[PDB]
Amino acid sequence: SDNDITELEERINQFVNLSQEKGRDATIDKTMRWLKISNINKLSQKQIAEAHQKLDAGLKQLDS
Amino acid sequence: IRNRLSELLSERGLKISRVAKDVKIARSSLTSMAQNDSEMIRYDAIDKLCSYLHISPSEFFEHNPINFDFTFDEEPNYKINDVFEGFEVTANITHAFSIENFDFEILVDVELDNRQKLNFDLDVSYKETEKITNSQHRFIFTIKNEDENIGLKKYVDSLSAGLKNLLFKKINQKLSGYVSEIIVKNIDDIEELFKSTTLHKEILQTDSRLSSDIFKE
Amino acid sequence: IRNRLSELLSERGLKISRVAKDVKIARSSLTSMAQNDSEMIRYDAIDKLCSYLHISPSEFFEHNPINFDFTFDEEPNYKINDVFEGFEVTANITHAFSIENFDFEILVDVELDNRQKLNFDLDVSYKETEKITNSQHRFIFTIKNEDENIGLKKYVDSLSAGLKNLLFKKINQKLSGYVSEIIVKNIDDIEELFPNKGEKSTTLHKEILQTDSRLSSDIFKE
Amino acid sequence: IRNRLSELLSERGLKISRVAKDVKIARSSLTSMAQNDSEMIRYDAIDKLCSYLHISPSEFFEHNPINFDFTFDEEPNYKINDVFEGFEVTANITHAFSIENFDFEILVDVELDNRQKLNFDLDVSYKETEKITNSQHRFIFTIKNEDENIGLKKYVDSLSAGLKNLLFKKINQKLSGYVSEIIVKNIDDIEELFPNKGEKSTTLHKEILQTDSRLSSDIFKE
Amino acid sequence: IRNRLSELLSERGLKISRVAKDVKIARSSLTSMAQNDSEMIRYDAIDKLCSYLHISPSEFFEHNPINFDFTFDEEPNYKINDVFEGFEVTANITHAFSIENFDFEILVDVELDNRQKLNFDLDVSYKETEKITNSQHRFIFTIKNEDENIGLKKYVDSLSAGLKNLLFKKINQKLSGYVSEIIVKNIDDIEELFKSTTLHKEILQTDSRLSSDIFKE
Repeated sequence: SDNDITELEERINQFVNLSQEKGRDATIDKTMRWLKISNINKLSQKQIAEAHQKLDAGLKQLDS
Repeated sequence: IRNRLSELLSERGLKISRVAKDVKIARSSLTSMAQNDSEMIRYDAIDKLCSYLHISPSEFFEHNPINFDFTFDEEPNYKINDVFEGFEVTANITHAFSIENFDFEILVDVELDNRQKLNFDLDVSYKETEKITNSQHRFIFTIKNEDENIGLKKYVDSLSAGLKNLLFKKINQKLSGYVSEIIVKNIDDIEELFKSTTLHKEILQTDSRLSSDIFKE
Repeated sequence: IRNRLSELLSERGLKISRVAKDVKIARSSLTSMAQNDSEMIRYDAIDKLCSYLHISPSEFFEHNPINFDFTFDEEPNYKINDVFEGFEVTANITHAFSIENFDFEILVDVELDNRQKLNFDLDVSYKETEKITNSQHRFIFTIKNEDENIGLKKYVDSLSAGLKNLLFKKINQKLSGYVSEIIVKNIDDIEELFPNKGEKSTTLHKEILQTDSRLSSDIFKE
Repeated sequence: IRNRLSELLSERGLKISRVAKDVKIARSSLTSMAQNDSEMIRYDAIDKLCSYLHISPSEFFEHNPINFDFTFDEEPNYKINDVFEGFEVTANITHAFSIENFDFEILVDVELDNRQKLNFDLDVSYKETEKITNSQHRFIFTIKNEDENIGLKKYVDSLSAGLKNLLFKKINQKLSGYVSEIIVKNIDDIEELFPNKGEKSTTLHKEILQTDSRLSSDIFKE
Repeated sequence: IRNRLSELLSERGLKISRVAKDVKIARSSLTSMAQNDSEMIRYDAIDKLCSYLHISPSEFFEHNPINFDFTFDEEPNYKINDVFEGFEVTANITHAFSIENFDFEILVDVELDNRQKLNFDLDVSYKETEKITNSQHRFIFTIKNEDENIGLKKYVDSLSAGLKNLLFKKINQKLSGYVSEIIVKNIDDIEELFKSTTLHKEILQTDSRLSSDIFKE
């Protein structure tokens, strides 16, 4: 049923690592605050798909 | 009121540092005062400059009896659209959000030498955002009722180029502060994860400029 | 250099308060700036005043290229006898002490329009502790070599009456500050035993600093 | 501007209470509004009164386009000697203190129908602490430059008698408030040791605020 | 002002120690004063030297009425790049860091014998680093506006060779102290693990010299 929980962690770390790669500083906890997710386990497939939308826009646009 | 120290130095080719050494005045203060940026001037400074440049204060202070005053609506007609997406990639106010509408009237009094003064109302609405830099975007407002301001253009270009530029700078700052105050309150801060900037700080830094036939510069 | 506000409004007949109501400038700041004493001025102020009076800054700023820079002796030849005549009882500078002598050198580097600068040395000696009021006194000094500095006087009187008065003010103020500084370091704090007529008690220090010593010589008549 | 209620009912001969019973308006509010002193008025009030009196607002609102705006000195030239003559024992302003002098500048920006505005400066000085009653006194001031402001008087007398009285009231009230404010800040609270004839004890502050200082000059006779 | 004791001794071949013994003056002081390095001279010293060398103080003190004064910008235009790598191998400022930009104007007054003095502004920017030694590298600054300083070269070479060298030494020290003060504040100390030196101390020891057609020596 759910395999995106870890995918989300990879994509937030990609965001964080890319953000650090660009410049300044980036932390996963502040990245999680973008998604405003209290717990990674407690996240509905619908919300996590919405989360991906937030991240892809931050990471994919600067990649493409 | 227009300090011509800057112009005078361009005329004589005199470097700002050279003048500061000769007149025993701080370079920083002299350069700040060169473009008449500082709103305070020391009598000692002007005395020393006049004696040093062999000029009367007339060539230093250029004043046109005409006066311009600008009053912004207490409540403007503004609508906001917040994308909240793409601000993270690099400082960019446009990706974070944009102002759907921001139409408001500015009451401008062009005071003649005669005590009588002329009141002209200009309505400026959000036109677009100027991408001056990827980091900073300056909101653009266009005057809708330029017909009421036909005489406004005549008064504006009736002043010296330096004075025109001065006016443009003042109105630009005032507009920028006005729009920033209005927007920052309706905009939640977005941290720039990609040295540390909050979308609030972006709003503060982002300015706005009136693009119109009445004020082309 | 000096603003001509006092001369301008005297000619207009208007009052400072009336001008302040017109140009939206604070009465205290405007009245201070009306006097040539203020050393700083705002661009907003010059804009509003020049517009209100309908005049160019030419009429607002009286400038003469002759710059008079004054320097005083680091160490003066000063003797101040202390007479303990109940200063605390009576707040009179005479009661606190008396200047036996106060002579020193005032160097004036007068500069013309050209960088050519002429220096004039002033042997200035204390002459008398003139008593302006029963409450306060003004120290009076005199230039021994004033006859030598006759050329200086020629340059002083070569300026406008307003600018001459501004120099006199500047000289007096510098001299007052200098003399009060020397005396306050030389004389111990004598506080007034009784506040005078409900005025909060004032110490000799406050009196000597308040004391304004104006130089007297034919070089500076007005 | 002012409502002409007092003049209207004087002409009609009717009493405020009688009008209030007719238009269902509170006696206190209506009687206050009958006087020109009230600064606010209700549309319901103007409807009911205009209908009751069967008159258009033209007769109700006396308006003259000449606007007289008054401004006072932020810092006045005021000296108030304190005489401790048992104010607490006798509630008389004279017993509490006395004005040595109170002079200042009142700027009047008289505006015609056109935006053209003329400013008149009033050197107003305290003259006498007129004693209206054994209980309270009225401070009297006088304009030193009233002869200069002869044109102002020409403009004042150019208005209607009712409007002239309204100005006099406004000037008196502003002046009273200003003077009481200055004095209450300058004089310490002197409470009355004995309540006067069963009237609750009143402090000097209440007396000076109650004290109404009306300016006296040929500019403002009535 | 140029002590010629050094030159005089080279003329007469007299060893510094020999002079010190004959005139009963310390060798250390005499050798320090020989190249006019010390800025203080004793009347006794000059008296003894003049009597001993059979000379008037004219041949000892060579003075050119011309005077040179150098004023550096309070705020210079400088950018820093810190590698932090390779300083450890052996004392080397270049591996530890380098100054990406360091352009600043120096106001130089060449005073003539006549009271009138000539003000010349020279802008010197970071050109490169001189590897005088592996341990020490001296920053090189080139004058951009040498056109304004054409008369500067004429005045400079109008002086005696000793006086020229004196000027070069003074300007070099002043430039070195200026650049060291500016840089050490933005540079964290790096310990020389490979007797004990901190990159700060390296910055202090590292100097700078103006390489230009106006000052070739």
